[PDB]
Amino acid sequence: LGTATGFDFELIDQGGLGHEKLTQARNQLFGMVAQHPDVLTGVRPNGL
Amino acid sequence: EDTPQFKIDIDQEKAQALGVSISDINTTLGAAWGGSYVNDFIDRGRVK
Repeated sequence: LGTATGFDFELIDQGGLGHEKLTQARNQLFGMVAQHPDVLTGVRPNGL
Repeated sequence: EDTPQFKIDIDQEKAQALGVSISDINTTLGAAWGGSYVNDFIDRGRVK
């Protein structure tokens, strides 16, 4: 098995928006989770 | 049930005498009348 700690979240692209739109949405989500330090900690990408 | 069919006879000797390759003839016939699948392309991120 892997680390088996935390959660594994996938941000799928269900409308054919492309890579740039998907990355922008991921950045937006990161901006959102930064406002809840008391519930979510250490939220980071798993890619390059 | 059986249906009428169109038979096109290609004279290889005449084609050679006119300097026309058999591959060109067959490709032209098949592509024009039967449709030829060349390769893929990316449509909204999907291979088609």
